[PDB]
Amino acid sequence: DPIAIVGMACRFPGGVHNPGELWEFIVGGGDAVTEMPAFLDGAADFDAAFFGISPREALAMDPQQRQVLETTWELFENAGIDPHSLRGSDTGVFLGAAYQGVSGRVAYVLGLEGPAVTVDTACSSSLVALHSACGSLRDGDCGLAVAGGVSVLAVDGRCKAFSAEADGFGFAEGVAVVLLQRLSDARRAGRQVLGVVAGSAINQSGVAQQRVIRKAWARAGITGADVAVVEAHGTGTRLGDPVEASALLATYGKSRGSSGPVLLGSVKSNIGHAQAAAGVAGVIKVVLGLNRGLVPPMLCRGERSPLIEWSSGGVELAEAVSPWPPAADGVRRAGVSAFGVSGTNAHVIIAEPPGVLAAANSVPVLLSARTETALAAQARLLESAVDDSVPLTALASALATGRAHLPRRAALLAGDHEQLRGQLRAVAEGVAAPGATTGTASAGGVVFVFPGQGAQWEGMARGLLSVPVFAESIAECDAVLSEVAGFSASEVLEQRPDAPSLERVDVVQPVLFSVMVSLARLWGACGVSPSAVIGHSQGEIAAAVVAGVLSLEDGVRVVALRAKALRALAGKGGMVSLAAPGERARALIAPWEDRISVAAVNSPSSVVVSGDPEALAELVARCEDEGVRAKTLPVDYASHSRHVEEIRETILADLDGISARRAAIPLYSTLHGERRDGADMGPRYWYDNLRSQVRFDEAVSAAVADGHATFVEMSPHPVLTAAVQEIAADAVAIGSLHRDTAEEHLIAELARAHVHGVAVDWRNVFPAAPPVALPNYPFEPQRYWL
Amino acid sequence: DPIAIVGMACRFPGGVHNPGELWEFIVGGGDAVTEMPTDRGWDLDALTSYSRHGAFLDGAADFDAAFFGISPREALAMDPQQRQVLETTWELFENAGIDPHSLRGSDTGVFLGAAYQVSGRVAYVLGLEGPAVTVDTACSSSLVALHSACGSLRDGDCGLAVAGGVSVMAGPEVFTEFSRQGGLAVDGRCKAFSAEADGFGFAEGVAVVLLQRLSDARRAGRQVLGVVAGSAINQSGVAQQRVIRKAWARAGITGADVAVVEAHGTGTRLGDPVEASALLATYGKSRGSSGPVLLGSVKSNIGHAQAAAGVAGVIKVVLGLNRGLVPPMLCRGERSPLIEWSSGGVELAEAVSPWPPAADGVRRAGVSAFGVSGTNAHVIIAEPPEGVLAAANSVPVLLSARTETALAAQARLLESAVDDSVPLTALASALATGRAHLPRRAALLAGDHEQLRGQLRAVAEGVAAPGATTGTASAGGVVFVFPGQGAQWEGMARGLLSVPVFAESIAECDAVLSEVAGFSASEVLEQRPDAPSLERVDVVQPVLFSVMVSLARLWGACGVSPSAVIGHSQGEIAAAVVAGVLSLEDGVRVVALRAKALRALAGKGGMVSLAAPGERARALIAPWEDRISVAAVNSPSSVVVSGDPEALAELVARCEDEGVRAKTLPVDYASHSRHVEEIRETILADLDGISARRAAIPLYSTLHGERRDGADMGPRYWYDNLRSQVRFDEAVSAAVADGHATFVEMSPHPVLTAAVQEIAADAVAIGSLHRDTAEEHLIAELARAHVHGVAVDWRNVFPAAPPVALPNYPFEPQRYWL
Repeated sequence: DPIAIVGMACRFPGGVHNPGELWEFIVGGGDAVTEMPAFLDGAADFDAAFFGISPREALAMDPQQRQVLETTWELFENAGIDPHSLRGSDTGVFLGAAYQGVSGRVAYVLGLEGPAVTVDTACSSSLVALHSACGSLRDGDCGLAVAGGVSVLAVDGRCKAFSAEADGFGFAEGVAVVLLQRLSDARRAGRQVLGVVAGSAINQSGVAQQRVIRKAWARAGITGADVAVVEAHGTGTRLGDPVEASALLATYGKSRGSSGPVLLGSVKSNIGHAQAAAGVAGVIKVVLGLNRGLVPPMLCRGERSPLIEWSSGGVELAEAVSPWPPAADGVRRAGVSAFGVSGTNAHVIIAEPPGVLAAANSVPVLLSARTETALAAQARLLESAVDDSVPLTALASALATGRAHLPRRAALLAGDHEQLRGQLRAVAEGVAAPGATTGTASAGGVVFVFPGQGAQWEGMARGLLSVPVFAESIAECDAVLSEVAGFSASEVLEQRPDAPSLERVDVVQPVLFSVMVSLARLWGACGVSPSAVIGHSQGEIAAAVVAGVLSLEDGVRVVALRAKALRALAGKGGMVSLAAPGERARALIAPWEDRISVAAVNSPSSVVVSGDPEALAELVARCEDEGVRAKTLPVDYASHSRHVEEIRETILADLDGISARRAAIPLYSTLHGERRDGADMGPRYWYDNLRSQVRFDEAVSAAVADGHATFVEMSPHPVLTAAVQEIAADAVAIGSLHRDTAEEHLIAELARAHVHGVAVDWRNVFPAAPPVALPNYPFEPQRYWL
Repeated sequence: DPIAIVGMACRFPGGVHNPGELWEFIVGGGDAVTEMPTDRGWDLDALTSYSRHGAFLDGAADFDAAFFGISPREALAMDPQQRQVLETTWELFENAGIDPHSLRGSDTGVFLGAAYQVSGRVAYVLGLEGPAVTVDTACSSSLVALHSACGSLRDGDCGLAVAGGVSVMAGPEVFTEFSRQGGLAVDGRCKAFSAEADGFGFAEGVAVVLLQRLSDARRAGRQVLGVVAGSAINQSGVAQQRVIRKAWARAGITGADVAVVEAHGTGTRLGDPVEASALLATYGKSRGSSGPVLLGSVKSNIGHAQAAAGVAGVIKVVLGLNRGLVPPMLCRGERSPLIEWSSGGVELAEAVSPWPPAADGVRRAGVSAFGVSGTNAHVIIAEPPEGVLAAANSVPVLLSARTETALAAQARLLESAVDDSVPLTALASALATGRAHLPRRAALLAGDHEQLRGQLRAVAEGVAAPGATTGTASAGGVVFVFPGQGAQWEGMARGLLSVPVFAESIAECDAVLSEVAGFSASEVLEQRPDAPSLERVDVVQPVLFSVMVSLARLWGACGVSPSAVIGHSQGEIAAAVVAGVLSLEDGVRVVALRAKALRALAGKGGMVSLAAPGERARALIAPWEDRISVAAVNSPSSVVVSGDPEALAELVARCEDEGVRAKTLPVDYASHSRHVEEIRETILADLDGISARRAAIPLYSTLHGERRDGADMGPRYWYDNLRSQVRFDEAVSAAVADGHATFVEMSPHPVLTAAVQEIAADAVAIGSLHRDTAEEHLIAELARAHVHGVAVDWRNVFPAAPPVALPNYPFEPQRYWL
């Protein structure tokens, strides 16, 4: 069960911020040595806040810790792993370092509960850490290990590797880490396999170098013609480079035949002798090469060292890029060597590696930082890699499934690349733009709102009927709604030609239910289950089911039989919307105190009266005189009025046999402006809910009174999001569908709930994508140095 | 069916403002003749008249046009005659003890006499729908006006008549005209039957009497002051003898049946002997053992009241008849010797004497009045033939007025006006039933005479005093609030138990409450030793219900019936029956059985009052969203929450931290909370069978904060009232939304009167009883309801009283003169 590389990250002098930037800094770039403060730019720069570290503790912190800390985050961004997801995993940390003025705090700061080791590199070298990393894994001592090293004599400062003027090494600062994982686990988690650690060996002189080298091969199973390249320890010292050359010559440079001579390189020629980082660096250099199918070159100076016996077989330097030939078995391979001054030697063999965003047309691409400064910087860093090789699903799935979700968040909804450059450019300056919502994460539960009539439209949620979770419940309604009413909800919703009309109350209302409880199930799917439900008129029967109070068989019987018994009030009644408080409301209908009821108080600015048609006409006439906005509603029945008393006897007889039962979830009854247990919500409740007033902003006030501050509305159109904001200023209201934008509004609202801190299961929203290259977090750098 | 005089009023010079004041004036022998007034803008210099004298009304110019709804521009256009009759026709109704307001749209006639120096205007201003006649240019007499009045009433052409006459010499042209004709006295005195009789002197005056068929005046319990036994008119002494003999002829008497004669007595040289001669020929003859007839002309005292003289003289004889004393003349010199005094028995009435009855026992008299027209008239005036409140120990004496000014004036008046002599039930009953209740009102509660003077003197300066409500009347009906828990005290309403209306409902309650609960509400209320204890929930509530229905039937009897009801928790059961929804028997069954059921929550919960809005208390109890319910919203600053006790103590601790006055109610059960769901299936089983019915009165439900037709208030309602919130200040503000502004509360101690005012700052809340001042409080509040425009049936409050002398409304004078 091979060990798979699945991430890489690195930092080296001369401005090498990532594995990608090291390759373009090698092929044709890089001699990063010069004077004092090869040195890391901003090695004292650390983002203490980002990790939760005090300024007092961060200069009490070895810059080696700090720099590993950031670039281990980088590693995780690069493997597409949410660091937060790893808190409390069995995740090894294997690093190497030595005093100059450690895995324990990295594994702490990051909440990792795997083994943390810090191999002393004054003794060993970075390849020992990888050797141990790979041992944990195949032993089961963990399920994902970080492996690398960090570091905070030739007189020109340069390592002249395998060159006649090699006269001592130049010592460089640097970080270099990779992320590892048993292969069958890597693809089971759908990970980018960048390559395999085929074989590894360590021991403790030219004979020893040969033995560890044939030792490696023994564990990989390979021979030395099966490798094409060697990343050598090449430190540039007078007798050092002869020894290793001899021992590659004895080893790689024989038994090749049809396979041509091995190519020799030491990255230290380019970056310097990264002490505790140069080993894994050496690995990173190799890995970049295996995927490009190219031999990384070396920076050669002067001629070959004459102290070396190049004639003795096939091993010559790699000065310029070249194609990487596979081994006879078609696996491109390399070998990496590193030798501590202690006497520790190691050689390792790197072998090449073997919902329904449907329904809408935009895609939510998500960003998140810990400070608005960095969100704006993340926002610029993302014009960068938009357009060809990268679709938008692929890109967006990377940013939602791979990134940790931080405080200040941002969701750009796009359906083409060019539109999305503009949105990110906008957030680059805190400027608004279409599809571009910025926000700030706020934990806590979510309250699901179930409005009543007034939302509906012909063809609502027709797009969702192809979404397997939405259709599945629309099917379950169907079975009973045909049972009580001899029609299905899918008829009406597919708009079948012979389907009953949404103009009928006893049709539209059950159609609304099924849409409403299925949007609930749909949001469940996308990872969002409610912590409390607020119903509105008929809405409450949907609430009653989401909250467990009634079976869906019973909840159908109710909105059906009650809306069918409701037909008798059609053509005799009406309703009227008023923008005035409920106080001024009952002032204004006082002249027609009979005939006209107050049917619902929705918010300090919204009231619905219901009653007799002529009386409503004289009422609105008054309203316009007294200059208050009013609006006759498109109904011909006065719901929540003396009119309903007519059907009380029958309602109670049709609903007889229902089973109300204790609410699985807090339900705030709008009959009562108050949480009611649920076991009493039987026949008489559905009478008394229809006859009496909907105390909406009483329950929204009761819930808000209890800390709830996130509401999500299961409605084909947003009708009470305005109301909730008017009750609770500081609340946040989300709807689902929307006549005009049908399903596009929905994924947008999904994005927007996330942005405010709702926990969305993006892992099921998005299909499986190819990998894509996203920049790293822009750390805010405050310099700590003593 | 005889014609009864039921009221009198007059207004004569020399400060005679009422009847009794004239009778004081002549017995002291006043002579109301003065010099002639210059404030009327007369060319007195040129003036021409030889008599520089006369008898003029003090401030004839004055008038309270406000009080009658007449504009200051109309008032100056109003003949003073018409004003002075209006003010005095008001007084007449006051004296008669008749609410003028109640006579609008009545067939009440006006028969008046006057001449240029009017009955239909007085009729119009007062809303009188009877005959109106003005006996034209009173060249006959105010007695022709009376003669026609008595004729209508005989003819069934009306059922109350006003008769009399008014005189105000705006100009001196009747001093010029009779100065030519030579028939004026130079000193302005009418020296009647006197040797010095040298002509007459003219007089200003208003005089009126209120006439009613005796059968009716008695079936209206009026003060019969005297009777018009007969009258006659026609066209010389031989004339005067006919009109006299015919007056007796429809009176059914002879002249000895009469003891007194009020004569025309103008004091003219020619006139006196003619009438003396005719009276010698009539009442002088055929007396025997009856003694001579006694002769007066009131013009001796007040002058020739012209259009007003005819009934002036009738008032004088009515004064004497009821005092049983012959009024005196003012005599001057010795008898006219042009008068054959020798010819039989007529002597002058020189001073008071006992008034003798006729053979048949009836004092009588005769009044003459002869016009210059030649229209003569002679009338015969016969003397006339033949619960609650207990439970308190004060009595409400009311006052009312058109302006604040008047009400202070009315208070001064009334303080002297009637004390020590006469019971305050007699006085409070005459100020309550006998007057037009006006806008600016004031009730004064008192149980002794010297307190009533103190209160009375207090409102005379608009300062405060114990027992003394003032206010301002506000039209419209009344909502009956019915509170519940908290009210009760021990012995509550023991006083009213003997009040026969109140006692009858408690006996009604008793019947069924004993039938379903094994105890009488009376038991507990009589404080019997056997009685179950008011500490129990299943007793305190039925018993409170009974006190609540009864308080309401009592207010019914006192006149006051609810326009709309508002119960509170259990209070809604009382309102249910008061409003028609439930029979009294089902209402008891509901309050009995619910409170029995509520017993298994006793000792498991508690409730707690917070001085804070509902939205605050919702937030405050947030940490205990369970175990604690909001049980009541009573006002923008009063909530009651109920639930688990421990939960509440922690909440009480929370409120102490945030400076939010709270308080743990004397209750050990947590109603209108999750706690009740325990007994729901039992309530619904117990109450099954009761019978809701469309409310006969509008019921605002506290469950719903809104009016509910009431036919769906069967068992389920009585669970959901108990389990769910009490939305009081919702229901109140719904009724306030519907124009109500007066709430009176059928409770044993005022509890929600304070809420009600919080909800509506301008509303008015009345309570019934009060621990401390039990039945005393109810009368004080029944007055207080009246002060604010509530319509009380005072006639049934007060028992049957003797008449009383109440001062006249103090009209507030503007002068109007051209």
